[PDB]
This record gives sequence, C-alpha cells and structure tokens, in this order.
Amino acid sequence: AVPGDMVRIPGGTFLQGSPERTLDWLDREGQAFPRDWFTDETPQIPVTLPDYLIDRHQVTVAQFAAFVSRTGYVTSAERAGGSMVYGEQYWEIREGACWHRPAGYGSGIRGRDDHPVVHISFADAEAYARWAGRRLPTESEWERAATGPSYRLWPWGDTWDSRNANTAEHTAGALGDLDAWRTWWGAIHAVQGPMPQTTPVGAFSPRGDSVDGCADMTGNVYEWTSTLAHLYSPATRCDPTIHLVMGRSRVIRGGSWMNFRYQVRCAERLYGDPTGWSNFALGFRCARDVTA
Amino acid sequence: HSSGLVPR
Ligand SMILES: [Mg+2]
Ligand SMILES: [Mg+2]
Repeated sequence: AVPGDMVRIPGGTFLQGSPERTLDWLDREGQAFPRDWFTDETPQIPVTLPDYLIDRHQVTVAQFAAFVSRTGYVTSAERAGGSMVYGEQYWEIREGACWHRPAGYGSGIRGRDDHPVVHISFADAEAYARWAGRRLPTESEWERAATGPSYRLWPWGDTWDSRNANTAEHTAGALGDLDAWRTWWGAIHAVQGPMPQTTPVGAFSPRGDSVDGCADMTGNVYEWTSTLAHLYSPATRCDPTIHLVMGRSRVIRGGSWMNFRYQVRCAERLYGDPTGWSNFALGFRCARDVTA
Repeated sequence: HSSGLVPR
C-alpha cells in the first residue's frame, strides 16, 4: 500500500551533503557567492534511512484548497494580513498576499490549481500534512529522494540542462544573455504585471525527475522540511548569517523558479523562519513512514 | 522581526 500520489524510497545508507571537489568547482564557476555560502553542505556524512514514502509532486493549489474547504484553516499569511513577494531588488511585504492571492490584493489563482501552492508557513505545511495523514519530509529524506542512492549535482545527474526544470536558467537562456535577462527583470516589475512564475507539478517529468520518481526537486518552489537547521560537523564554518539561524530556522530545499543552476542542486541548503513567515515562492510536499 | 530566507 503505497498511495498512488507517493513513491517508495528504498532504504540505504547515503552520503548527505557535498564533497569538497564540488565546492572547488563552484569557486571556479562564474557565480557570485563565496565558498562559505556552501560549506553548510559539508562535510558529507553517512546517513542511514529505512524504506520511506515521499510525495511525487509538491502540494498543489487545488489540494490545499480542498484542505481549507473541509477544515476552515486560516493560514499564517492571512492572519498577518500580508506575505512576502520579491520586488525589483528585495523581498517585500505585500498586503493581502496568501495562497489564494499570490501577488496580493488584485491577484488570484485562476487556472493555476495544478501549480504548487505558495505563501505556506511552516505551521501551514504541518497542518496540511497532519490533515492528510502524513508529515513533512526530513532534510535527509528530501535529499535522498532528490539525489538518489549515489551523489549527483541534480536529480538527473551531473550535466546541467535548462530544459529539465523550472529555473531562471531557462528564462535567461530564452532571452539570449544575462544582460537581457536583467533588462527583462526590470521591465516585468515596472509592468507590475505577473508575479509567481510557477509551473504545473510534474510538467518536466520524466526528464527532470529523480531516480526514484520525484518531480520538481529542482526549482519551481522552495520546499519546507521538518529539520531544524544544524551543521553536519561542529567544526563547519559558514557565513555568519547562516550560523545565526542554526537551531532556530527549519531547512528549506530545492530552490525556486528564481534561482540559477547552482542554488537548485540536490544538496543545496536554505533556511526559513518557522514562526509564520512565508513567501510567494515557498511550498512543500509530504512524506510518510511506510507503516503509519 | 523575521529572519526570512537565509542566506539572503
Ligand atoms: Mg524547488
Ligand atoms: Mg545554501
């Protein structure tokens, strides 16, 4: 009895995190962030997991709607009156922004009910998962489902392909160069037109799927996990802003449509305030013990 | 106050 919307990850021991040679590779790529933005993925540690279940797809708008319809659940963002959207330069609070007003008052989710739901706080995600008879993945369960039983940069392997997922690599490539992409970024925030640039769940299957069958483990939306931020070794050293959230934030995985290839790797780690905060690019999927 | 997304 594996639910039809989940996949079974076979138990095993795997190397969580990134090897030093990957960080050396990042240092020599044309990308902005310093090495100590990636040392939180180090050192690799052996992690033993049993068989477990994980959702094939991120939770969709339609699915979250049915939860709200049947329970009356009110999300953190609705209680707070606003939620975060990315403007021309920085994250900004947008009044009325929530899962059903993704860009704030004056927007709606019309015709995107197969897209991942967004403006989900950590508590929203746990409430839904609980109602579904499930739970969030741990960080280890998430990475193992992304990279498969051996180390790879992205779920499909070590060679980048902008066609395999919803990331900014596709957009920048479509416009011809990063400069045109930067011009386009400006124009679409003057136009004020669209906001969240999500894609339907499973749109890039099978080519972008993980070896065990999970879709959109690269890009589209960020995903909550249940794991409290921690270093893989007590001696690991990262940017001080990373240390500042250790033991406090929960881990967020998979990058988003806004990211380029380096921030959508299987091992990439990100952290989010679990106390109610959310944004227009942050969703989740569920997992479950094999017997629960 | 909120730490938002880290690293930013
Ligand atoms: Mg993602
Ligand atoms: Mg990171």
